[PDB]
Amino acid sequence: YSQSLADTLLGLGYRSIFDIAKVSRQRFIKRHDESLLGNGAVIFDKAVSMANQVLQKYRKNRL
Amino acid sequence: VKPTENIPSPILVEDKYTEETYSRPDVNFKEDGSQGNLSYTATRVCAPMYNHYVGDKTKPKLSAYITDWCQYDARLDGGGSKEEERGRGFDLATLMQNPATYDRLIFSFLGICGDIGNKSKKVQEVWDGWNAQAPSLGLPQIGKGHIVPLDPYGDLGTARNVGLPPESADTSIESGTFLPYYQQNRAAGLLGGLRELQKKAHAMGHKLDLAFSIGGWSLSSYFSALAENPDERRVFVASVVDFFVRFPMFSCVDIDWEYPGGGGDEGNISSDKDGENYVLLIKELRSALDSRFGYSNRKEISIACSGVKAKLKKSNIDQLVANGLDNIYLMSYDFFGTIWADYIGHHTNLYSPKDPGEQELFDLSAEAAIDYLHNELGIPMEKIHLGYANYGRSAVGGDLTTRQYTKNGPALGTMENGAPEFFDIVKNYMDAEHSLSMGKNGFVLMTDTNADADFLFSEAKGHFISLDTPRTVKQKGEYAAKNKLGGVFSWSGDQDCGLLANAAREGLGYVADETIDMGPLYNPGKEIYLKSISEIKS
Repeated sequence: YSQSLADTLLGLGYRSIFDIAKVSRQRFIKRHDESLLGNGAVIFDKAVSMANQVLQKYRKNRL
Repeated sequence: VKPTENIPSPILVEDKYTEETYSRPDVNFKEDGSQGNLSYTATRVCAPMYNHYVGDKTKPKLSAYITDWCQYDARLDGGGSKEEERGRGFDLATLMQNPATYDRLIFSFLGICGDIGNKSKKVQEVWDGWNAQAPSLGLPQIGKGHIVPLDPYGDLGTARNVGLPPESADTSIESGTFLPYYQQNRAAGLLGGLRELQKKAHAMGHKLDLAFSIGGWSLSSYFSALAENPDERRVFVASVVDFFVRFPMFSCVDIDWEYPGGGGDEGNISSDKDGENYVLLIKELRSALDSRFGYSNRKEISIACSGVKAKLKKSNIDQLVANGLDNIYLMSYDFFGTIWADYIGHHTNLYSPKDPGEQELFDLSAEAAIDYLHNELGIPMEKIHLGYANYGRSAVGGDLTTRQYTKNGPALGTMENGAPEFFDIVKNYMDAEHSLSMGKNGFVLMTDTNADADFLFSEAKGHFISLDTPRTVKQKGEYAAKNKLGGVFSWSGDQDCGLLANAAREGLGYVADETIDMGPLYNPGKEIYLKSISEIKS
């Protein structure tokens, strides 16, 4: 089923999961219908973790 | 267009349907023309597709109406994809990836309790549904004059082709158990896809305006009960308040009574006095809606005017202007139709040949109405909006020097006893490819030296098709811009894969520094002397 999100979440809603670094939970929760919100309340437990997952990939290089 | 060339696209999307649809058991489409009263070619196989432009809104607003069945046919069935119903390739996806395509949409429709004009039986079985499930839920039963939903399963139960994920499908919404779904918080089907679009348009940038229709040509019976007497008005106005309480997303509601004189089918009802009772009905509603919903976010009200000079008098705008009316919709079309005129003719046009022939609907034009409306009724052009069809009108046995017609011949179109669309016309009869406006496979393309409109014709028994073109639409938009209109509106928005809708943005002057281009395909057709009937009597 997951590609039904990636067609339109990535089609218009957000450019990428990295741009979810904008949000606060109530801002994010407001925007979504039952077909997202009924399969979306878990997202910020790993997606805000994604929003700090690139962090040292361009600084661990300090040597 | 001094000696200049252009080049075609190698494909026109070419998805599933049409290439197999050609063989289907009542698709009687001769590329030479026919009396074949049915044919079913899908929209997505002659498709040029849409293009982005700078959308600066200081122009006449480009808008569209919508109807809920693609394979449209009298006495509808369950299911789809199999002749009785089909989507015609109209998935909402082509608008979901182009949310900026229209400046307004106009939805349709609601029934009314006791209104045999919409339907006496099946809609009133949905009303029997309300008046059985509601008291079981402790909710109120509703009396005559209240609004009612048309098809709860088809409206809110279905999920395919409305741009929803498959699991959104909700099968319980039959006539005995549906009222709990009847608010925006439970929006599904197309009523989900519209609400979804309003958010997505704003999420990428700019908003969308959303009106809805009640009534029409066979659908204007109980308006003569409703308007005439307060005891029907109260239940109705309370039901409009209850609708905007249930569904705040809509911006506007319009009655489509045909007509304040007589107008429509014999199922419709009108007294002479209903042309005044309608002014009371709308002022009472305007007052109740102003009371409930204030002014900073109030819901708009507009009218459907006749394009016929006698009937724009009966429409009584010069009283409504003083009682409260936002916009005036010039539906100046159906000036021809396949069966009911004694001679071949044209659905409308910009410029009459000189005179309305035998004082008929034919040989009229859009030039005639505004000259009276702006001056003898005094109307601002910024209230006036110009309506147009997105299809052709066929006839048979035609001759161009005498306009005589085979008196009861139901000439070819799409669907079933209905009009041919332009995509199936370019697929078979007409050049959109090779630097001249002309016919192909044995059709010809004509231009009347009297009115300057175009039409297709054929040299068998005499197949004829009145139709619009990229040329005339490129002109109508530049005309409408100079003629100061509040807007222009399509009918119905499911009927163009981008052939004339590109030409509308290009006609109104939306731009960017393309899927296809048409310069040497804006030249005219064969300059025929298609006489008015007065010029055939002379």
